[PDB]
Amino acid sequence: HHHHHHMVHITLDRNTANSWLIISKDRRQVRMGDTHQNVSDNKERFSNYPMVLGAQRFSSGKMYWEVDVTQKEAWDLGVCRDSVQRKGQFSLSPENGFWTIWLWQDSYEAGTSPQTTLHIQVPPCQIGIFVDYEAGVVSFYNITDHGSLIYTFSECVFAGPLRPFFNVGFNYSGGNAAPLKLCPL
Ligand SMILES: Nc1ccc(S(=O)(=O)Nc2ccccn2)cc1
Repeated sequence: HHHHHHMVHITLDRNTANSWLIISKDRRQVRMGDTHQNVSDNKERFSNYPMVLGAQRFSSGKMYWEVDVTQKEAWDLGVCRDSVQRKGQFSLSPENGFWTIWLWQDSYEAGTSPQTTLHIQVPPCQIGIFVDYEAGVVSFYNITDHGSLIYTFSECVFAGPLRPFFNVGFNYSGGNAAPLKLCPL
């Protein structure tokens, strides 16, 4: 892929974060805290899951960014509609406004309904995410394996502005404390 030149500087939006997340001063890293982080509740915060949005909103053009997932056992990454549900239980699916992949229990899957098995030979330490708004495309790349394609959502019906989407995952096991980090350009 030659998508690197549509690189965008993504930062995390504290106001959208689940109340147990800790976002770094530079707004480029997020991790699960071991407790509530002493913030007020608001209607933007994801209540049920350890999720947070990027601050950037996209309604046109081509955008690319990279996320470091080193040593995590579980995570979700991609984009979502600005208007996705924040409270209660929900599925990650395009019907609900999400275009995502994830790691869970030693398998990688795309957030279709139902979910799609991914075939990754080299476990990724960094994931590249490409959005073409006009084409209706969201693609995922394995930066650890020379940028190899992981998955393409096509014929996407975005139906509104898009935001970068992150889930650091729970840490029931004590093996998933590591952060998600936005990688430098
Ligand atoms: N409906 C639902 C259930 C659990 C979760 S999760 O935050 O545990 N993260 C994930 C990620 C991939 C697979 C399972 N859980 C998110 C949404």
